[PDB]
Amino acid sequence: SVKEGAQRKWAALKEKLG
Repeated sequence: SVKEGAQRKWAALKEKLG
């Protein structure tokens, strides 16, 4: 469960940094 949530955050930040 914790892994799933973190995933959404990971990609989120990744997108921010072009």
